[PDB]
Amino acid sequence: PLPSPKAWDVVLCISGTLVSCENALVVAIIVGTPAFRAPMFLLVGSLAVADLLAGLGLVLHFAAVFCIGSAEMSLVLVGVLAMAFTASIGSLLAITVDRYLSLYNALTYYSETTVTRTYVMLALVWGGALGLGLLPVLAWNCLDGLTTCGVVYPLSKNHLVVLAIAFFMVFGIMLQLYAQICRIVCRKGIATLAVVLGAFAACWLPFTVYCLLGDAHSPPLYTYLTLLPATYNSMINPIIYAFRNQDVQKVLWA
Amino acid sequence: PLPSPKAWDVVLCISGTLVSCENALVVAIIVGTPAFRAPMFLLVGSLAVADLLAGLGLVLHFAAVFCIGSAEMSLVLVGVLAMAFTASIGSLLAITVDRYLSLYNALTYYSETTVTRTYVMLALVWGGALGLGLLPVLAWNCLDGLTTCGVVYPLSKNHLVVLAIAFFMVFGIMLQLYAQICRIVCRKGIATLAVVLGAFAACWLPFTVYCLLGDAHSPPLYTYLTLLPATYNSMINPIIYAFRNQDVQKVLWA
Amino acid sequence: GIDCSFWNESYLTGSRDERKKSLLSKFGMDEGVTFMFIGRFDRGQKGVDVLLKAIEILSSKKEFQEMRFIIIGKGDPELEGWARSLEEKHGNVKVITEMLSREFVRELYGSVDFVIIPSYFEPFGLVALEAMCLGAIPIASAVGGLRDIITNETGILVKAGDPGELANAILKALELSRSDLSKFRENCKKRAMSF
Amino acid sequence: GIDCSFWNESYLTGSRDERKKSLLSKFGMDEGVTFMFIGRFDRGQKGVDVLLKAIEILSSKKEFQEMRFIIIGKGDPELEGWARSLEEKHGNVKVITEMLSREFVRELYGSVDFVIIPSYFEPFGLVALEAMCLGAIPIASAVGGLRDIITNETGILVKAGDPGELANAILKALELSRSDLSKFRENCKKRAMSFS
Ligand SMILES: CCCCCCCCCCCC(=O)OC[C@H](COP(=O)(O)OCCN)OC(=O)CCCCCCCCC
Ligand SMILES: CCCCCCCCCCCC(=O)OC[C@H](COP(=O)(O)OCCN)OC(=O)CCCCCCCCC
Ligand SMILES: CCCCCCCCCCCC(=O)OC[C@H](COP(=O)(O)OCCN)OC(=O)CCCCCCCCC
Ligand SMILES: CCCCCCCCCCCC(=O)OC[C@H](COP(=O)(O)OCCN)OC(=O)CCCCCCCCC
Ligand SMILES: CC(C)Oc1cc(Cl)ccc1CNc1cc(-c2ccccc2)nc2ncnn12
Ligand SMILES: CC(C)Oc1cc(Cl)ccc1CNc1cc(-c2ccccc2)nc2ncnn12
Ligand SMILES: CCCCCCCCCCCCCCCCCCCCCCCCO
Ligand SMILES: CCCCCCCCCCCCCCCCCCCCCCCCO
Ligand SMILES: CCCCCCCC/C=C\CCCCCCCC(=O)NCCO
Ligand SMILES: CCCCCCCC/C=C\CCCCCCCC(=O)NCCO
Ligand SMILES: CCCCCCCCCCCCCCCCCCCCO
Ligand SMILES: CCCCCCCCCCCCCCCCCCCCO
Ligand SMILES: CCCCCCCCCCCCCCCCCCCCO
Ligand SMILES: CCCCCCCCCCCCCCCCCCCCO
Ligand SMILES: CCCCCCCCCCCCO
Ligand SMILES: CCCCCCCCCCCCO
Ligand SMILES: CCCCCCCCCCCCO
Ligand SMILES: CCCCCCCCCCCCO
Ligand SMILES: CCCCCCCCCCCCO
Ligand SMILES: CCCCCCCCCCCCO
Ligand SMILES: CCCCCCCCCCCCO
Ligand SMILES: CCCCCCCCCCCCO
Repeated sequence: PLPSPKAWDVVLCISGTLVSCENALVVAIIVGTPAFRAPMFLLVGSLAVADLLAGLGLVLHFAAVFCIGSAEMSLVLVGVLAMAFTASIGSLLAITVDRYLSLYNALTYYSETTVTRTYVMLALVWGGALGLGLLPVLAWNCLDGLTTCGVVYPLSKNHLVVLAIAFFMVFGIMLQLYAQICRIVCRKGIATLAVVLGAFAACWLPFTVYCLLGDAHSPPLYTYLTLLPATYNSMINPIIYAFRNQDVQKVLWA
Repeated sequence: PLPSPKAWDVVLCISGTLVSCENALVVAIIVGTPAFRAPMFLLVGSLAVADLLAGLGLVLHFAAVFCIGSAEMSLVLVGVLAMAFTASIGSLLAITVDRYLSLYNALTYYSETTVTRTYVMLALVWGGALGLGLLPVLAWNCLDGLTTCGVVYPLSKNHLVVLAIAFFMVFGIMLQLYAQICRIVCRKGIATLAVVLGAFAACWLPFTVYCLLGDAHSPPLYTYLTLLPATYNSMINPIIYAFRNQDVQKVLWA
Repeated sequence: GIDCSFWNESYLTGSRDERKKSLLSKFGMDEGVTFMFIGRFDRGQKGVDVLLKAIEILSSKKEFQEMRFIIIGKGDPELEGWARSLEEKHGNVKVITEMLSREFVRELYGSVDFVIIPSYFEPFGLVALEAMCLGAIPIASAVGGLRDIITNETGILVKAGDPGELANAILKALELSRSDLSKFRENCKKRAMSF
Repeated sequence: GIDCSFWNESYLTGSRDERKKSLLSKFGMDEGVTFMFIGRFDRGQKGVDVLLKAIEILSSKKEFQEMRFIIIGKGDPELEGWARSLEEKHGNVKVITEMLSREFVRELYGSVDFVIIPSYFEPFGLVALEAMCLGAIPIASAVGGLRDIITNETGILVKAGDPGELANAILKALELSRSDLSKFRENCKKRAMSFS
């Protein structure tokens, strides 16, 4: 109420609403049709759930700082966004490793060890997301003072550095996974891989790099200006991974 | 008035001496016998040259800042050490890539494309080492007094962060490569792979992590305590990659 | 993946009709449209049984005499015996259980009119691209991987594990004209090389 | 890599002597120590030419009548014709150019005394491990990959591309006794199972 929202917050609430709508549609399609139960669809549904959580968290956070004054709710909803982004970046790695193993294990991928593997990967993704989105609501918080707040106010500075380190470790794995998929494929199938990897790098590098070169005393505009592309990465994930499928399109034209 | 050496400076000087001795032995062995001209031996020789440069740089830097008083000679040697460490890590990555491709490209590895690939890898490794080891000279150093000096005095904070980002990307690539080597092999082989990767990680994560959590005002002791394991890694590389070969050993016994 | 300098029509000397006639004479069958299936034999991954059932269904038709079938593969001895029995029953069917060299495979691709790929799951589909590069019209299941490669203008698409639809597609392809076949071969070559 | 369960002697009911005798009768050769080579034929990667030259050199020896050879592979038609000519010339040589199912390979490994792997280069060596898992004593070139797997107590080592040395190694292995052969087979099984 009192804080008098600023022109850079509405632009983020509307992005949250758009992401929420897109991924709600995708999740409804996946859950409604009982034929979509292969590991590919489980992973692509986990991705959609993560990006729906991120969007709803953005909307609720904007509605809890400028309409319902409450510090507790804002602190709780920052952890939800951290968990949503961590899970949304883990689901991409799970999808890519599934793609590579299906292209490689052409005859072993269709056994019953591809379901145990998928369950293990989902557990790892949604356990890491909760372990690394449990810190704001836990010791590593900067609310009490004397803990050197990071570029995002409630979060600490060690927590954000750990998140950036994990992202750069996981970014390197994707480079090798795509370098292995290129050999199997390899002109029009390399351009698509390049575009899909560029849409991820160009969207997530800005924040994770400013996260290490920034400080609590930096201008507040850079956080908005580098965290907007990260939000827009959850708007193109459904298009790349869900709406480009042909069964999903068939179910959608009804 | 030359500064008085400390205990840690003497420790690093002797470590550099030992590294220089080992890697000089390895390089002499490889360059002596004309039978060692396969790509593996080229990559191992590059690794040995990088480690020898690092050790000689350590010795000369100790001798250039405490005996030959000089402020312009102790700045080139920091760049030399940065280049040596970057080239050492690049050579490790090239060796791992070559091993993986030899275990995978069983029939196409023995061709001319292998030689071309090895030359491309060497060019990339040393070009990157020189590109990321010329920044201390002019592009980025805190000597002027307005560039937010980093944990290592002559270097800058914006340069020691790019180095860490690159290291973590390379570490992720190495994890993926070792995953595909484990799949091809698979408990002696897995145990050896785990030991060889654990040595590298346990030696290089301390510095690269303290490199992001440290300021210019932190105690100077943490520099030496995190930068000593890197020298130890440069010390144990020849044992893992050169002296464990069964062709180098016969020449050693000669 | 696909070697564009290994799979080409340049390495073949004679014309398409001449190579087809020579191959058919070597196999001891008269001139006609020939359909080739190459792959492993098994239960539910490559679906040779689907092709065999489709052939059995078509046997009762009058036009079956105008079709030639070459089946190459290995696996369950029961399926091998079934294929051998089908070969014995009909003179326009041949089975080759031996392993063939890449040169023979490329010659076949350049000789046979249509390549049948009724697999239940084909994540990538090397066989389709290799057959297309030499100008062979495919008839593949509409599963992932094969659907991306084969468009409506470069072949046929059939539902997986539906012998009736496979037989219908074979019958429909039996009536394509020579000019349409040449246009389809050119389109297939363009699509295969584009990837 | 190695299943460690697909390959095992338990899946074969017959004993070593009975299985070997049945296999030799199927190929129409009398009982005796048999050496098997499996792999593609090519100029300088798998090395069937060295084995064929060693066989030709040994042919002039009297003991060559005590050795049986099974050669499985495909490739250059010239080498195939050479192997066929050797098979025709001598009754103790057989060639199988056709492809074989994994069950047939498993049965072979458990029947033939020695498996020859004279490869010029072999980074990993699946063939050696698969043969050892079924108690087959290998005779492999001392190149990378095969050197690590095979020690002094688990087989023989020979210089790459040396027909004379390969023939000498075959002749030396000809004198190994039955008890020593059983001990070597057990050691090979242990090494293959433990090694990953
Ligand atoms: C073949 C038929 C398959 C039947 C269905 C299998 C379920 C697999 C999971 C579906 C995808 C998913 O989004 O998971 C979200 C939940 C959490 O969502 P949260 O509410 O936003 O956050 C709370 C954090 N948990 O996460 C998980 O899946 C947890 C991992 C469980 C995987 C193993 C399930 C065991 C089944 C035997
Ligand atoms: C391939 C990508 C690799 C990713 C590499 C990064 C791993 C991170 C390892 C340690 C850091 C960490 O997780 O924080 C500790 C948490 C935080 O708790 P607290 O605030 O310190 O509590 C103190 C209370 N006073 O500890 C936990 O909560 C335990 C969960 C650890 C989560 C790691 C899961 C990783 C699975 C992939
Ligand atoms: C197979 C036949 C044998 C041919 C042998 C020549 C091939 C190249 C071998 C280089 C191996 C090496 O040890 O690199 C050290 C130098 C750098 O040493 P610096 O003095 O400490 O640092 C100065 C920075 N350059 O490596 C290189 O310079 C990399 C050269 C890249 C080009 C590859 C060779 C091109 C020749 C056709
Ligand atoms: C595979 C994972 C590893 C990936 C490596 C990512 C790092 C790439 C970023 C290079 C940017 C940089 O720091 O350049 C520094 C100098 C410039 O310093 P200046 O601008 O002159 O300072 C101010 C001057 N007044 O760059 C150069 O000199 C140009 C060479 C860039 C070298 C990058 C080679 C990478 C090859 C792998
Ligand atoms: C999700 C997590 C495991 O991702 C990774 C983590 C590390 Cl430390 C290294 C690598 C990867 C992804 N590469 C990978 C994973 C798996 C896999 C098998 C079983 C369960 C789960 C994953 N198998 C694979 N085969 C070839 N790459 N590869
Ligand atoms: C040194 C540098 C190239 O290392 C990498 C860099 C990136 Cl961005 C991604 C990956 C890797 C290493 N993985 C890799 C490299 C090459 C390769 C081919 C030609 C020249 C040089 C290298 N081929 C491969 N095949 C399967 N992985 N793989
Ligand atoms: C302080 C200044 C920092 C500013 C940083 C700004 C960086 C710019 C980021 C821009 C965000 C958008 C990047 C999306 C690119 C992907 C294209 C669309 C792909 C979807 C169709 C693919 C279909 C076939 O695959
Ligand atoms: C306040 C700062 C504190 C941080 C201090 C961190 C210290 C971490 C220890 C790091 C030094 C230990 C290095 C381990 C190497 C182990 C492997 C040995 C391999 C030998 C060859 C085997 C050959 C078969 O392959
Ligand atoms: C197998 C495990 C997978 C782990 C992968 C790790 C990726 C984590 C990287 C990056 C995660 C970045 C998290 C965003 C920071 C918080 C954004 C925010 O707080 N916005 C507040 C609204 O103002
Ligand atoms: C294909 C390209 C490969 C690039 C890999 C990048 C790895 C770089 C990582 C790490 C490099 C760390 C460099 C050490 C910092 C300087 C140490 C120092 O200055 N000591 C001064 C003495 O007091
Ligand atoms: C998948 C394999 C990964 C290997 C392990 C990665 C560990 C590095 C991440 C940071 C560790 C955690 C860094 C320490 C926490 C920072 C604060 C401590 C000091 C308090 O004053
Ligand atoms: C393939 C597509 C890649 C596109 C992205 C390239 C990398 C962007 C770098 C972000 C720079 C991030 C800029 C940081 C701004 C300065 C902060 C200093 C604050 C001091 O207090
Ligand atoms: C290996 C290929 C994958 C793609 C890699 C992209 C590059 C990422 C690192 C960007 C570091 C870029 C950091 C730039 C530092 C900017 C500071 C400017 C001055 C502040 O006042
Ligand atoms: C994976 C195999 C085993 C080896 C793993 C070792 C990894 C340990 C990371 C230590 C981080 C060490 C970072 C310590 C930071 C010190 C405090 C900074 C104070 C700033 O003023
Ligand atoms: C996806 C972004 C769409 C454009 C939103 C523009 C909103 C700007 C509002 C600034 C003034 C307050 O109403
Ligand atoms: C990629 C889409 C970007 C559109 C939103 C950019 C912001 C436009 C409105 C200006 C807000 C600053 O006052
Ligand atoms: C940092 C997390 C790495 C953990 C990897 C776990 C691998 C477990 C193997 C499960 C085997 C399923 O085939
Ligand atoms: C750095 C990217 C590394 C992978 C590029 C590979 C592209 C050419 C491979 C062609 C040969 C297929 O086996
Ligand atoms: C293998 C690592 C050897 C570490 C040697 C450290 C010895 C330091 C003793 C002197 C420290 C100054 O009080
Ligand atoms: C790498 C460890 C072996 C070197 C030990 C040297 C310790 C010297 C510390 C005492 C300083 C004497 O001036
Ligand atoms: C930043 C690193 C970029 C690596 C790209 C290298 C691709 C070159 C392929 C050369 C041909 C290999 O046979
Ligand atoms: C996260 C570590 C990933 C590597 C898993 C590979 C080891 C599991 C057994 C693989 C079975 C052989 O194909």
